[PDB]
Amino acid sequence: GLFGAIAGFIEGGWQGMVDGWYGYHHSNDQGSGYAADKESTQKAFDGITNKVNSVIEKMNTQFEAVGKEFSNLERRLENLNKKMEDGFLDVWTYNAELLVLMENERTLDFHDSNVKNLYDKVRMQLRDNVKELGNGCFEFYHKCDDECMNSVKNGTYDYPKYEEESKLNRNE
Amino acid sequence: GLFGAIAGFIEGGWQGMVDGWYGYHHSNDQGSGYAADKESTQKAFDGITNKVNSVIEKMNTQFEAVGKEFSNLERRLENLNKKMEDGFLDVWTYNAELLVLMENERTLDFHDSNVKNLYDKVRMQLRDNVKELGNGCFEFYHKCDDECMNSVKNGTYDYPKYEEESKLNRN
Amino acid sequence: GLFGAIAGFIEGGWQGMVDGWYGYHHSNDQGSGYAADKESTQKAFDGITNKVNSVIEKMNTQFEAVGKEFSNLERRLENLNKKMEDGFLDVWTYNAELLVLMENERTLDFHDSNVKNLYDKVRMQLRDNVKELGNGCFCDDECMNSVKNGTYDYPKYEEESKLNRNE
Amino acid sequence: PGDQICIGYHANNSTEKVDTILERNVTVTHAKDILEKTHNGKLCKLNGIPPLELGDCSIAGWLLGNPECDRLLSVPEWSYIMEKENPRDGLCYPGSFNDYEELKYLLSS
Amino acid sequence: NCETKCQTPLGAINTTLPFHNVHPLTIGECPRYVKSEKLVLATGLRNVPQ
Ligand SMILES: *[C@@H]1O[C@H](CO)[C@@H](O)[C@H](O)[C@H]1NC(C)=O
Repeated sequence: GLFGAIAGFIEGGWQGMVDGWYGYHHSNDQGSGYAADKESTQKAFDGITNKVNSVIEKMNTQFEAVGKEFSNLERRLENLNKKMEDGFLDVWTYNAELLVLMENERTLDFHDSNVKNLYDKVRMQLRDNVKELGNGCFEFYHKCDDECMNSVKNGTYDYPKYEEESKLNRNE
Repeated sequence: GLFGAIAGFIEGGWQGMVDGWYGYHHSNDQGSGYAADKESTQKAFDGITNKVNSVIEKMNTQFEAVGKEFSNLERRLENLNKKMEDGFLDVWTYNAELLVLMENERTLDFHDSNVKNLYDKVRMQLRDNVKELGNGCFEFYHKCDDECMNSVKNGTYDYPKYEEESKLNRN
Repeated sequence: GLFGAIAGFIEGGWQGMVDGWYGYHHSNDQGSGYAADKESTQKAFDGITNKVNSVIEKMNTQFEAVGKEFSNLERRLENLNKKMEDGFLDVWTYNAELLVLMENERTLDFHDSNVKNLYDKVRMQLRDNVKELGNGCFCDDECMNSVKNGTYDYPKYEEESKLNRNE
Repeated sequence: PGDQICIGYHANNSTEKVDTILERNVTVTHAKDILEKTHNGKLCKLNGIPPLELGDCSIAGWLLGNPECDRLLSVPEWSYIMEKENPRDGLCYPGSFNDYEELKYLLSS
Repeated sequence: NCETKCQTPLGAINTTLPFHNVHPLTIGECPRYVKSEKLVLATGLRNVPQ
């Protein structure tokens, strides 16, 4: 991508991830499951709706088309009219097409950056208690129950609690 | 936000940091110190001013509508005039506003990128003589003076000086 | 600049790197070697050519100028012709100028992000078998030329490099 | 523990909200209004030279010389003209002015 | 008894902003009229409290 997360170090996404746009896949001693993240999904939803609402509001019930008729000695004036309506037709088309292309691209990248930002947040939370596999997964140096997992997902990972255990497992 | 420094891993701002936009806070023995980076803040000022100057320089044409008056027998002409003035009006409104929206985004993202890049400059300079806590601070594995600090903030850090020392204190 | 690689942690360019835009420099025993990455440099080319083709294809929804003439008794009408043509002249100028600028900026950061993603690819590949110097630098003309096509057996060199690391 | 360096950015007391495409009401350190919405409400001179105040006279009323517009019999440079909407004093003797809107245009140069 | 370089029907204008929203019918050297209530340009960063 541009942030290199989507179709980058994380090669493809999860058809089993359905409850949101971004999130987790854990596999510990208890369970094994996909679970989407609340905050990053809501924030991106909030973002994109604001984006599309800010698209349907910027070209709105104004620039009109009264028709006009002209004689056969008003050929200049007739043309002048054509060139003006076509002119502004061309302009608004170009504006709309460009708008769509640009905002698309920025949308894609927005997701990309969003994902990375998630990975980076969990990463810099876990530190060296875990192993960076390079695939967008972390291999725990300790044991993480359906609880230590929930302590990661909501940004409440106690590093010092599992610090020494992961250490003893790491130097070995 | 997009680069995730601002309102991200560096959770909040520094109301005491007021000599610039970005910068440092060293907390050694000799003292503490909010102290702004020079290079990054300057470059960020130069970019932004360059930007708004490039915004006021883009919508500066003229002159008048020359203002015309029409008969009760030329009402298509009068409307054509009207349609073309409102027409241009709407175009220049959209253009001005969208430009505003877009360059606002890109501006905030620019600060974000700026901060991150800085933190990445410091991190890749220090290397493993420190603990990347991830609140946006570093914890040293050695003694860093108002002299070793004020050597990091100007790009110069003898890694293999403190290498063995920090390797020892690390283990 | 925005991604921090170009004129950033990779301080400067390589005037001998001339088989592509980006790429590597390996320096083991067997030799040295400026050697451009393929994938990333090809993908940049496609996206840049796709962009300028996408700019030439957007200002061709065009025109042929029918040029009118008016008496000394139709002056408002002449001005209305004038003002219209000048008005659209100004609009297409703006769009054109503005597009150039913005797509200039985005091209630059596109390269930046390209290079940084490359470096991040090699970095998350090697893992801790190397020193991440942070000048943008970090094995046979065979182990090298294995990394530069995405293939690197980490648990091969794992125990050897763990050894040489600690002494 | 640690000797320690930190990386951070400015914040302040600024309540100046701006908008972007993704967001609204976004509070920032530094902004710049680039759209003027204030005048004085007075009608002034312009590059020093004062406009031509027609008052209760129309352009014909002036150009012909309706006696109620006798002030206008001699007139210095103007920078622009201020004519009212339906000026009282125009064609005293009633009638018509041919191609008036084009004369009215000619005066604008 | 005043003075200006930009002149609306409703008032007169000193500014160096690149836009106004007063009246379209201006005379003299003026900023570009727009139908906007606001145009605010972010120059600084986000104000996030600690
Ligand atoms: C914000 O800070 C400035 C000084 O930098 C001060 O002048 C102002 O009073 C402060 N705002 C308020 C209302 O506290």
